[PDB]
Amino acid sequence: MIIPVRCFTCGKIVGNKWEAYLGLLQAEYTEGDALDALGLKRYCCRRMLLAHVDLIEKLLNYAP
Amino acid sequence: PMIYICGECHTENEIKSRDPIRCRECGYRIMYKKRTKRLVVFDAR
Amino acid sequence: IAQLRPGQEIDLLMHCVKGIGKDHAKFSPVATASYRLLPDITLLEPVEGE
Amino acid sequence: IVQDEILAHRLGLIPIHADPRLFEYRNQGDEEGTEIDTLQFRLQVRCTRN
Amino acid sequence: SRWRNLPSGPSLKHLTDPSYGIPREQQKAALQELTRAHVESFNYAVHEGLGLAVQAIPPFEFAFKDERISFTILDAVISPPTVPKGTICKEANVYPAECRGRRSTYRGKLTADINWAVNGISKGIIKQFLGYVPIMVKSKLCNLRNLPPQALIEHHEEAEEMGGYFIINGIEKVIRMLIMPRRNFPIAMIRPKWKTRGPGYTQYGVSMHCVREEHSAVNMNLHYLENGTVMLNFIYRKELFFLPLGFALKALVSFSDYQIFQELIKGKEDDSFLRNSVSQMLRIVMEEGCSTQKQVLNYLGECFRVKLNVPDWYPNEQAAEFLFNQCICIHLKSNTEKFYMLCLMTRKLFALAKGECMEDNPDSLVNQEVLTPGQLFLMFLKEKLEGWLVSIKIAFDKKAQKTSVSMNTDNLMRIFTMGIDLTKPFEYLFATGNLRSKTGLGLLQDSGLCVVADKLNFIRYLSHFRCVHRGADFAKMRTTTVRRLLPESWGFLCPVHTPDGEPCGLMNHLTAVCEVVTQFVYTASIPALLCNLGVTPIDGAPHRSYSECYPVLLDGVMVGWVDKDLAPGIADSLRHFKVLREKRIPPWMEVVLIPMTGKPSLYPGLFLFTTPCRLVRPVQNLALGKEELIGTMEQIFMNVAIFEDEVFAGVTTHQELFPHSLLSVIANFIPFSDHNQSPRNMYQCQMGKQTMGFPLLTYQDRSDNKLYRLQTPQSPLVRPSMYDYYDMDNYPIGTNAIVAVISYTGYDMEDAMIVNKASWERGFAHGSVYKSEFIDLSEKIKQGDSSLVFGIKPGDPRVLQKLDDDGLPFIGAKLQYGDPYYSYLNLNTGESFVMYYKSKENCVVDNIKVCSNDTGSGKFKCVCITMRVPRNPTIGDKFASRHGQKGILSRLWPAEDMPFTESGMVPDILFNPHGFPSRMTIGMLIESMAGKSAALHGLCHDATPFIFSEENSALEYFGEMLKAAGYNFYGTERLYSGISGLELEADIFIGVVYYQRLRHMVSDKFQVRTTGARDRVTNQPIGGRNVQGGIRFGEMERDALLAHGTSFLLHDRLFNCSDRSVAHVCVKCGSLLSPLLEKPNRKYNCTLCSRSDTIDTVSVPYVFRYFVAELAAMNIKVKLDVV
RNA sequence: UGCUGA
DNA sequence: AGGACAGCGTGTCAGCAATA
Ligand SMILES: [Zn+2]
Ligand SMILES: [Zn+2]
Ligand SMILES: [Zn+2]
Repeated sequence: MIIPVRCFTCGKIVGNKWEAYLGLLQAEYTEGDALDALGLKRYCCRRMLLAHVDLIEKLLNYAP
Repeated sequence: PMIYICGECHTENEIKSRDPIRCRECGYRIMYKKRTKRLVVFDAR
Repeated sequence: IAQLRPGQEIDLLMHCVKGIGKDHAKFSPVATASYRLLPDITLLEPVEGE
Repeated sequence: IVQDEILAHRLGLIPIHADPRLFEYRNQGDEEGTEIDTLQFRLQVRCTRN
Repeated sequence: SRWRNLPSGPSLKHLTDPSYGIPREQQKAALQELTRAHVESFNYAVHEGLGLAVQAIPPFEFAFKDERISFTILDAVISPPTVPKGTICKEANVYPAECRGRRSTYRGKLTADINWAVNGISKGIIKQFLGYVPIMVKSKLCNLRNLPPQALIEHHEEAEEMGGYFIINGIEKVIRMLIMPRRNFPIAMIRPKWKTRGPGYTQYGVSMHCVREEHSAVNMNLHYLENGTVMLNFIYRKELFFLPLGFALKALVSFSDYQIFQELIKGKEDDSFLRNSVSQMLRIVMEEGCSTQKQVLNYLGECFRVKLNVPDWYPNEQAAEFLFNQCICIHLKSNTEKFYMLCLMTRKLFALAKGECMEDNPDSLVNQEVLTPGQLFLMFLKEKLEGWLVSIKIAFDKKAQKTSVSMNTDNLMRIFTMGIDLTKPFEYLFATGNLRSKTGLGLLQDSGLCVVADKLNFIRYLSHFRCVHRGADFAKMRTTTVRRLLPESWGFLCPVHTPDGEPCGLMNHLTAVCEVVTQFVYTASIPALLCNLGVTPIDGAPHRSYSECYPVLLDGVMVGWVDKDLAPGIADSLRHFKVLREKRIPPWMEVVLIPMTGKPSLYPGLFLFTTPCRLVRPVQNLALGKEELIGTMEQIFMNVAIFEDEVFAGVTTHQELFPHSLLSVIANFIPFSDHNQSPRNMYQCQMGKQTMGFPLLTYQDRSDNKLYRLQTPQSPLVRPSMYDYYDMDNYPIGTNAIVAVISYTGYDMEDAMIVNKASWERGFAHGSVYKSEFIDLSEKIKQGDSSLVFGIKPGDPRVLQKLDDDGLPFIGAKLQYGDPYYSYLNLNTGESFVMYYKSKENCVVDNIKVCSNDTGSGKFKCVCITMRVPRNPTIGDKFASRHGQKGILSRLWPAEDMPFTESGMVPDILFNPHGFPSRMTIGMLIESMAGKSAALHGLCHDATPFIFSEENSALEYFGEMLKAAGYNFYGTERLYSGISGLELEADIFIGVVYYQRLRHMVSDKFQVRTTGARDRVTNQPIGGRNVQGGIRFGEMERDALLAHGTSFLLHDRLFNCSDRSVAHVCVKCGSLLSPLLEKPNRKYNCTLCSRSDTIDTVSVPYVFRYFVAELAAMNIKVKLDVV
């Protein structure tokens, strides 16, 4: 639904790299370069953003 | 002051005993109760 | 923390207590604290020529 | 749209910058809490069209 | 086409796109073509097929007084749903969003205009209102048709929905394609139970299933009798009637016995048992009394008049026509064509009897077709319209039989007197599923016709519109031969997608490329084209010997006898027309040419089907490259390569579109299904439909019963490309987890799995359930005063602060067992009833819908409360991978006791490595490496089956990917022990795999009973789980308890924990019934013998007493010897 | 009666 | 007395909806 606040395996905080991730992808950067530029070194964190599906943007479209 | 939001009009209707359950400004027949400010306690675990 | 649309509201009070990362991970103070033994590499023979 | 229990969970996993060495553990059943063992924060936000 | 723009490898840059949430301009179009067979069938059934159905509808003439009245139905029209009468306001339309909030049927109005005449000169056209027929969602008689995704969101709909279902009481019944034998094609069968039909019948016969314009079906069997004679069995109204052939052939055609005989001996004009048996059919039963067409019709009329229930003023010759029109060969209008078709079915029984032809297996898809939702709907509509006519005129004939002259004053008051019928009958077929009909509709099944469509996941829902049920009766059979997965269902049914228990082999699913035909065409210029091509009409001059000629058939109608050296060219020419869309050949005609040799192969001949219910599938037509469509029977006589370099010059007539065309939609979502053993991949298909996922986007609107939701789903980093064609990320199903294949705990053995505790506390696989309960309070009362208004009498100590003055919990409040839940108020008396919450689980009220009565006039009697129950992964919950590797959660291993890797990481799933050796799921070991490589490189690899060969391996590919990231080829990273702190001697295999969470939780399957509802009849624990619920001991278990010789344990358990009673006996006379208690000392006295001191107590069960009572209920006596 | 679990 | 035949039979294990 919404970005998890902390990576499940480690506990690293990834809930503040969602908008930065989206901004570096709009600038032309690959998902690899983008996840690198955010400080997500170990692949447990990289999967937390790489495979996130933002469904809070589709629920926030039906009437109040 | 029990408020109910319409199904697609979203007008606040206050209903009581002995009166029908239609909505004003439209005629729909489904109305959702409203959330008031009441205190509830949740644990962060 | 969340996302809102016009007319939507959040209102709450949070209480923070002390605790150790043993009874819940939220209280844990480190991303990771692991360690690794220092590797050792030895060339038994002089490698050369591509 | 975010539930109450899910909001409480998400709020538990947010790290606070208070140093835990100036505080103390809440005694069992100390629901109220005092300056000695608790910190309180408030989130009150409403979304409106500009 | 329609399979172009299919993704070549999956992508991940669609999520993280600046336009993710913007509703799109038009709907998806690949998801739409899934329920297309359910909607395009109904579209015909309700507009173009309804006119045809009413057109048959013989005018219902009957006698009133001394008068004969005729009633015909000129048109019938079904209208979109709408507010009942005008008694409502501001919007005539009615959208399916409601009737899900309220619990009601989306039903449109069916009205016809009857025309009643008295001898045909006095007539008036009245327009009666027949009733209400349910409507499909996007079906052209629905209000959500032609709405873009953005306008489909302002009505509360899915923005990606394809309806193809009905809403009967807000439950979304999903009537599914049943399997029928075939239509308008004679199937020669060898069934040994046929010789019991009479004295001299054999186990040979050709069956035909006839359907006329999708409104009528009938089954006729031509049986061979040992004498060489053929009989005809027809069924009218569920009764089987046997007519010798010859009676039928002479009636249908005014031809001599010579041209007729010359017809049934067309290809075997040298055989002499046949020539002799044909003559016996014509003479033995027809020169016995009837030799002109009329006398045959007259004799046939008299015998059958009683059971065809014909009009009394009908000549017998007219009653015969009624039988031929309504019972034999419904499909053909002519009687001359009906003769030629009965003659080819006989010419075929003679070949099956003489072993010149092979029996057609009824269980091969070659000789099978599907029953769509529109065929069932119209075939029920037509029958109910006929029944309505019959009932209105029953009322007519029964009321007065009185001087209709002035009775034309109440004619409408008469028709309305029985027009009160057609509504409830229709809802039974949809709400219950079983069929109550005078004729079973030529179906063979009367239950399970419609089923609940449940949105547990979007992979459970999408599989209800691609299911095909062999039949509900085959679930009860000793022999298992309709469960064989024959090689003729290649490309039409998925090998893997079948339920894996009692429904195995019986409930199949269509492949992704397969499709049902639903269009109806003219097919009138085809018989005139076939003659230009080289066919010679049935009338004559074949130009050869009738044995070197193929019998041409086109939809039940025998065009006739294409020469044997012109049949191949004709079939190829017809196939080229359909491919290039020339002539008017439908793009989907099946040109079949079953060759003839001297061997007992299937009966020869050129068939040409174009009917609206066959399955077809696309294949790249080589030599034209034009994407032909082939059918189940046309596919058996053609070579279809799969991969290129498998195409040859003479061989390989066609080629398949994609290599994975054979697999279903769900079986195309399993990653690397090629490297797992098959019982596993079939298991994956049944476990992906029980997964807790994201079921839909519109909460607050559904008011279902249960609805499982996963909080934070992710999209697989390794997934087949088809996962991206039908965007399945609009609805995700699981989460990516770092799995290590290690034996470390002692709690992960024998199918159990370990979950890190910090991963579980950081939100791994959290979930919820939505229990919506519809409280309609018209219960607790009957038609009296309104005892029903939600409400609180002021100050009730019972609801002091749990309700909010309308007897409904607060939105957001937490509910626990014993909490107030609602409060009605009988308005007249003025008394409230708190109605407490009794579930032994904690939830939070999240919404409450107040519903009206459909005329906007309801009075606070019905409500719908939705509770939210948090269901996070506990111990005892079932998890699964995408490869059939299910397993409960046995431990939550502390995060500091987990084996950490040299990179600092720590797995969050521990999977014992012993599930691989016996289950051979090598696809999990490849998914781990593919997902680790994906997470490392930010990529997204595809797990499409059949993309990686022996030369290009998957392990080579993904090990190179890993070694290019600094990890090691074989996917093993070396861990440390989180308990001893030492580097384990073995390097562990770790990776990223996609886990689903199953819907079966220990919280829903746990029971403890001590004492509780004792069943009154037997004084035993009640059972179930909702009450205390006991555990039946059983006859199998007492045997084991006495093997151990523990008699007292078996005594204590049964007697003391079950029915232990303390009855009294007349010790002298040994009767349980005899002892008696005085009305209030209360000393027992025997009724049979007046002795009061004989009575003494004996320990006995209640079922023992119940059995003594039951035996007395028959005059039997149980005399028991007391000691 | 349609489902589901071993 | 050679049959013809009509006639009974069973069928592991617990849950839920829902409705007769
Ligand atoms: Zn991490
Ligand atoms: Zn309104
Ligand atoms: Zn006695």
